[PDB]
Amino acid sequence: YIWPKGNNKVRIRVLIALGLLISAKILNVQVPFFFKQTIDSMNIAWDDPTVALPAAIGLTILCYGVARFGSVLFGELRNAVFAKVAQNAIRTVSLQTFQHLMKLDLGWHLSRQTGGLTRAMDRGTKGISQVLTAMVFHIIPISFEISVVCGILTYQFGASFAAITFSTMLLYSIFTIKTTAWRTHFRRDANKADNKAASVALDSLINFEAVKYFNNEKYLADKYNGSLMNYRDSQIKVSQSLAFLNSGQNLIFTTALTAMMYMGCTGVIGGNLTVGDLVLINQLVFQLSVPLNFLGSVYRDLKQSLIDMETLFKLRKNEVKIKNAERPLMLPENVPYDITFENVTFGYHPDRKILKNASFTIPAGWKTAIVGSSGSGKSTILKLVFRFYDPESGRILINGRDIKEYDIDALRKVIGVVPQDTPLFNDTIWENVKFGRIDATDEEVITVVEKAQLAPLIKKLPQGFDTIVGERGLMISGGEKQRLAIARVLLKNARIMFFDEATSALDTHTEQALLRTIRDNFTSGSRTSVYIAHRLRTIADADKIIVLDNGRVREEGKHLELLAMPGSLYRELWTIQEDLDHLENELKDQQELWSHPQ
Amino acid sequence: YIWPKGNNKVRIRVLIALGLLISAKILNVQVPFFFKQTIDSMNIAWDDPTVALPAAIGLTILCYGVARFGSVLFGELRNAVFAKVAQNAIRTVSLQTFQHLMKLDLGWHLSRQTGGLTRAMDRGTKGISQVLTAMVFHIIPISFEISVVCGILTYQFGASFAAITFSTMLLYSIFTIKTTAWRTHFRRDANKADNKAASVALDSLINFEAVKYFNNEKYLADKYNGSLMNYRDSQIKVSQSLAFLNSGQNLIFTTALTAMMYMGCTGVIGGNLTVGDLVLINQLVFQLSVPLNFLGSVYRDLKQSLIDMETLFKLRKNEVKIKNAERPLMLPENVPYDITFENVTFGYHPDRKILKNASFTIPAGWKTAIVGSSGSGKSTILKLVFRFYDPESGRILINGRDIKEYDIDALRKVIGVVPQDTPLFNDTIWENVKFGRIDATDEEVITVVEKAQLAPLIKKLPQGFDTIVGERGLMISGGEKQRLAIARVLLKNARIMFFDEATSALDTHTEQALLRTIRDNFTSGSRTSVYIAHRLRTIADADKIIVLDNGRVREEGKHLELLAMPGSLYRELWTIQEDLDHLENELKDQQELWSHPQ
Ligand SMILES: N[C@@H](CCC(=O)N[C@@H](CS)C(=O)NCC(=O)O)C(=O)O
Repeated sequence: YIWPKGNNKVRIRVLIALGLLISAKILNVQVPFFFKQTIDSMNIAWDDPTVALPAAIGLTILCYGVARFGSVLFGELRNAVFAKVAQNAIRTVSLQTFQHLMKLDLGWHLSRQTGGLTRAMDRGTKGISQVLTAMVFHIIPISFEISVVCGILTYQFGASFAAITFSTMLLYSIFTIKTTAWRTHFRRDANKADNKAASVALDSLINFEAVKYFNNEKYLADKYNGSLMNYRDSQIKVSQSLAFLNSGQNLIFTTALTAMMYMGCTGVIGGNLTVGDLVLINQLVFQLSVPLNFLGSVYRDLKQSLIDMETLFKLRKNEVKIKNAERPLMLPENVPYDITFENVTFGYHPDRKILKNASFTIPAGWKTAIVGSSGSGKSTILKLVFRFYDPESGRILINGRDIKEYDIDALRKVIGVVPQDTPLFNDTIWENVKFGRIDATDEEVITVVEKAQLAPLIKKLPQGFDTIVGERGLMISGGEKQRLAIARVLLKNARIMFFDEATSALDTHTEQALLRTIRDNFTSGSRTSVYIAHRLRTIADADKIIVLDNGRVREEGKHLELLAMPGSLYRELWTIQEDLDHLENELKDQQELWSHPQ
Repeated sequence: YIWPKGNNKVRIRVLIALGLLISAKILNVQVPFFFKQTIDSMNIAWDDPTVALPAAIGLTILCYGVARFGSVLFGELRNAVFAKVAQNAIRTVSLQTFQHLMKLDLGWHLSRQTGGLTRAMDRGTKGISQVLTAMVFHIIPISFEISVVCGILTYQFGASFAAITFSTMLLYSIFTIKTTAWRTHFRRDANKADNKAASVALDSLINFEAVKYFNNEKYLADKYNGSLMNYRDSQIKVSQSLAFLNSGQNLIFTTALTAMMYMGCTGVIGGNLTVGDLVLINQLVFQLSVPLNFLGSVYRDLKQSLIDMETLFKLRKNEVKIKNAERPLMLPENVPYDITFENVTFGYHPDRKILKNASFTIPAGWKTAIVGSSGSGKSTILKLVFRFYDPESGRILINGRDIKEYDIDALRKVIGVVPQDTPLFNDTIWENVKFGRIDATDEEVITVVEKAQLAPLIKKLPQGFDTIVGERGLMISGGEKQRLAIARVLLKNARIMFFDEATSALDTHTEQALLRTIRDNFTSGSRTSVYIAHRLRTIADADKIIVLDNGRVREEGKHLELLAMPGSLYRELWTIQEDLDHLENELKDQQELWSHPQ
């Protein structure tokens, strides 16, 4: 577990904290001596009431202060150092988890709830500032000080005292915890009712019409008042239990202290103890009560943080499935790449075979389209080319070589993707376009936004390039979004290009515009382009069309040749698809007639 | 004016805490006397060291305990009593806020963001338990004790002491706040960056594919590390400045205390002051340090909670626009209700009129339907009849009386609504059906669930009637929901009945089933039914059809007679509606073909 330190001088700082820790408590126990000695050093003659104060004691009362102040300053300095340790561990862990997170496989990321992960990794770091704080700011200081104090008690007043001091500390613990763990049975009940009343008031605000259309209002009001009164009663039991907790804690010390001052007064009669000795055993034992109040909030905290920190550790336990083998190839530099599928059988889970023994070629320089109705399996080409997944049977070759043997990072570099639904980042657009390639000159970025015909957006946008998009920002049209994606893939300048269903922008008028801006930028310039559509009309000018059916390659040719082929599937698809376009275009037209008055 | 006093004898409870407060600092200040007395009364002979302890002082050390414990015990009790005051005010405010909110008009409820209201009142109560605690648990107790201690000092030790005690108090405050206000610019910066890292890591996990489809990864890891180091470097400055604060605060009391032991020891030379008196001025002035360390978390809270208490109060400021006049009519008793529109002009925002000078009669007992294409203004009939809004020009009468003169509750009680989208409540269905009329017998609720043909749903449902429906529960189909809304209006048994676009259940077979269930329960039984439809096909059996266009009543008659009327608008609407239904029926057929892998 743990092990934030390995080979460095951060442990230098760690010793320093401990020195400042030890040396802050020494200065603390030293304070009451200076109070006792100063008391005794005044229990004398003074029949000349005009004498100045002996410096011999003037010094001793400075000592009091510069030991009182000394104790705190070294405790603060202990803290300020160790934070430079703590904040360092969190920064280092939060990154290595993130970094290892993306080295993880796609199948993994898809099962995992992204929020279950964002919490797990955040609440993972909280559980470190919870557990390193528990030790260094509380337990170790309270361990040393209690050790030292009972030590001195044995030594200077007798184990008679030390016995009851340490005993009281233990009684304090095994009352604080046995009460505190008990008293969560209220907060977990208070914020319960708080939520009950929270939900009643919310329905009553959303469904405002619904309560209006009926009687009620009063029904929901004293339904609220019901939940409100449950919560009042519950919070009342919290404030009350707290009183009991604080009174029980004080009664422990007050008697512990009171009974000792008795014990001290016998030693003043027995002549063994001075009068300062009374102040000493009082103020000595009292100085332990202060930090003892904190270490009662914890216990559960230490329980919850023990696991919440492991769950964050457990993440990096996860194994990487898709890795490049030993002696991995980079390979070809300046040739156009072709793609071939040899008997590829693949799906997610052996129950679902999606690609059933698929074989075909995607030649270099060409525009190849891959079409098929619902269930075809075109839906999984790119993912296999990008080795996101690996095929269960059969293999996939680029330029005669299996891509398994290629360097998995090298491969992915030459492939550009315009995805069906583009992601935006909570950032500037100018930072979203630049996402294509980081080292882009400002000039490159403008041209690419120009080439894509994204200009009208930034002009229409008041805050221009600096406008914030993302879920937490300004939302833009699908068209402007897909336009941005074209922009990105222009910057990346890949050799192989995928357009995975690029134009399911649910507006035909907008699809037209996008398909043109694409036919301008990606025309046969020794880029090998794969188009994956289900609207064949948008890929009719392809150099090769591969049509899949229930996971297997049925036909394979050009548009005009596939259409003319007797008994072709393409013609069935072209026909329904086209009959459909006329229909939903015709239906849109009539919705319009009914859309406005007459 | 949080008004802890009003008209009840809860102000008796209020005094007790204050009493418990007053009698708790007294028990506190006496503790150094009993410690002093015990010191002086032991500074004597004892030349017989076998004597038992004199009771005169055994009592003096008892007095110490039962004053130390008593002081706290009264402070705990002051708090547990006063919670029973605080918690009560929140409840009282939480209800009248809730109650008055529903007296507000639909337009108000529609503009205000509903979560903003839920935050406002949740954050509203925080600012009361914060300002009631700040007063009774801190400011007053520490003001009272400072006075008492400064009283004692001037009285028994001279203004010499009081001068520097009180000065230390001010020096303490007007440093802490002046420091704390400075040091907030770090937590407001740490959690700033923490949110930056938050969004980075989140974006890199949702758009995990995008970062994979591109270069980057490394780009995003050290975009995180930037924020991570922004946060680390920020969090240290939090710990560093905190150390300064606690050190700076400790310096203040340490010199103040030390300097007084000087000033005290000189009064021991002058024979004026005993040695216990050294303990006395120390511990008295020390016992003022304890609660002062908390009272530094405030000042800003006192500001933030002051406005968060004011915005929550600003709510009841809001004017109720739709209110009944003085001496409002209830009226007609056992007659069927009719509805008539006299020159009604209405819109939201006076510039954009929806209903333009509409006049028509909705005769009693009949089934009246109101149809029209978009812009018609049928879209706003119900809202006006329910006095949600009031017409700009013209009036609306039920049985000859302007509905403005009716008791707005009396009016709304006789109108039942089956809305286009029924709302669900987070509760059982049985409680959602019973919502129609609360005082319904359990049997009544059964007959209604039967009549509505809702029975099949509760049988199909796992936990039967007790099943939890709602957003944070189990969602049911539109058809089942509209089936439940029909149920509710049966329990209500209203005299006037509106079916606002009830069956735009985007599933036709389910529409047909519903219309049958409606036509069975609502047959002219001295109930006057108004249907607002846009598929005229569903209201052809009406007794009167009123057709609106661009806000004005164009034609008005029966189904067959309107159809036959030459140049009628109804035949035009009938025609578009007919073709439209025919198209989307054909389009349903064609999508199915492409929907399957054959
Ligand atoms: N001396 C106090 C510090 C009081 C204080 O201002 N604490 C900060 C920590 S930086 C805080 O967040 N207080 C609550 C707030 O101001 O919202 C303590 O350490 O217990």
